[PDB]
Amino acid sequence: HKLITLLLRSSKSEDLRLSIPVDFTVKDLIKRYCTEVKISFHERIRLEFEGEWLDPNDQVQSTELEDEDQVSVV
Amino acid sequence: SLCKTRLQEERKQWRRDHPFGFYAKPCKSSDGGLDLMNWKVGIPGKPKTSWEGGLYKLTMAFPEEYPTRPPKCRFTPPLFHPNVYPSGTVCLSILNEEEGWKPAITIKQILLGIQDLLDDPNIASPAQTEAYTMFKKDKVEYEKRVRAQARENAP
Repeated sequence: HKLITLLLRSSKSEDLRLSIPVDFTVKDLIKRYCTEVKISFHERIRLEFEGEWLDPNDQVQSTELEDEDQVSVV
Repeated sequence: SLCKTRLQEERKQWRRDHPFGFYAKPCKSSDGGLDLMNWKVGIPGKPKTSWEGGLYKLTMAFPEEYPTRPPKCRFTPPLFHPNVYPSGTVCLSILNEEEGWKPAITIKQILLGIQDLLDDPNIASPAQTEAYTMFKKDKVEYEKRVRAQARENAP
């Protein structure tokens, strides 16, 4: 199975659920979030999970994320 | 056990849906899976208040008798606020067994309740004398120290 479903929640955008391949990097995940909600990508966008910033260079499958987990987009 | 079962279900629900900017997770147990009885959480200041920009850290210690008894919630480090004891312990009606605590109260309700309290202190139960007095007598200085505390706590 390739996909994991995540809830990406933000201050100023509606909730976005994405089903993304687990071999995408955290950066890929941000990039897809951006084209999906029609905002411009930049390198200072971060994702928070359990009070820690996800490392953009980590593959999603290398993180503690699990199916249906909420990630906060900052 | 009920205590562990409840805490598991709260964790399950929280990780899937929680207020933006908040975080909450059990500590690692000695072995170490999860220590469901001790969580580390973060409560963000509300926008357009002097608390804005701060992410305020708390521990929640659950007793063996939870959910019949409430968790103990302690800002770490202790917070400048009229309703926070010098220990960091929060003073709030829903966290009091003899007042507002019910087994139905959730971790989410507790953290939102504490967040609400930050910018709307309960003047009728001072837990700290510095912040209380200053709040009631020197509102400008009060808000000034709150803004600095917020910068001290930038995520």
